[PDB]
Amino acid sequence: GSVEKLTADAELQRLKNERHEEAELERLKSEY
Amino acid sequence: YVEFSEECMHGSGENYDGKISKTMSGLECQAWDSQSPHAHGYIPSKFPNKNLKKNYCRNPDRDLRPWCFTTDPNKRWEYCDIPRCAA
Repeated sequence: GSVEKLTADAELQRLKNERHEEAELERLKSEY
Repeated sequence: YVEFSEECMHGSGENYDGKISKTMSGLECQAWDSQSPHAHGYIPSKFPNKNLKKNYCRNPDRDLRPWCFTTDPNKRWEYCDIPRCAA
């Protein structure tokens, strides 16, 4: 459908979740 | 009387409409209306109701604490170390 789950709250969560993955990904990325 | 915005977290801190633009580490926050350096989907046009403004530490998505994007190329986002109020 659209590039959104048709609700801001869901997009909010998704982007938050995205960033949250980023943090864990960054944490995995950063050894030293 | 909202002139006194208060610099603690009330609720999730979504309603923190303070003008703190520096993060928990004191880094410079990236303006929500900017895509530099970090291209982000937090467009104030798509989340207008969240008062997503300037490079101020805001909480639109209901994170555990208000936060901000970092202007640091390495750091995508940063938390903002805001006090916590009882309510």
